[PDB]
Amino acid sequence: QLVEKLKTQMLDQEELLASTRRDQDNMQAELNRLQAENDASKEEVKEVLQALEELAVNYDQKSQEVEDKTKEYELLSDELNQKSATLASIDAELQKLKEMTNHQKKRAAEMMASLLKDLAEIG
Amino acid sequence: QLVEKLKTQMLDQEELLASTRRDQDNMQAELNRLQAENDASKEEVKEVLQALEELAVNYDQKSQEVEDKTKEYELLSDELNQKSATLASIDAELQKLKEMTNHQKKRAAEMMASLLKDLAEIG
Repeated sequence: QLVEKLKTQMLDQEELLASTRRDQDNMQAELNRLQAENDASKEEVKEVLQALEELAVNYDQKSQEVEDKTKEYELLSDELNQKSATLASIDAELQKLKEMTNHQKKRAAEMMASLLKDLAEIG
Repeated sequence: QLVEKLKTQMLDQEELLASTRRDQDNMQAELNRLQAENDASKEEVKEVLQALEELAVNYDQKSQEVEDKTKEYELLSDELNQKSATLASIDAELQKLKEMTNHQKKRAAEMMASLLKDLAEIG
């Protein structure tokens, strides 16, 4: 009669120990999930850092290329501006050539007329 | 009889003047094609220069962003490395808790046995 009361007091004290042992392995269960996420987050971050240091050299190489291309065209612009000076002078060269070919036929009209005038006097 | 010889001498002298006038307008024809290409090449180049100066500010803004992101992660890496210090200590915290719950039931086995021993002596 007294025994079944005492036996149950151990049994409650028995499942109590079973509970904390279930906890301390459930608590460690998620602790090795956190320890997994943490060491998984380092591998991600260590790659992002490795990628950015690979981007830092990338954009630096390309910025040098811009300053190299801007120098190439700043030379070209100053050249084509010097082309306009040449071409405009070849225009002035050609307007003065037209002035020479018009005087050549103007002189040709005189020779025709001054002959054409002298013939009319003969008559 | 002599007239048709003289008349042809002017006619050759006439088409000769017609030729150079055709040339001096054909020569100026391509000269205003070159003057077109040249002033068309300036508008292209002036845009390339305007584009590169817009690329120079572009890559400079982005390179600053890399150094800003590398600083953000260099802070994060040093934080997650400090997370491993905490989590590993919580592991050591939990192994010492298991040491406390095992001693609790080891002490519980003694009380059962030392009672179980005293009962056998009664008999």
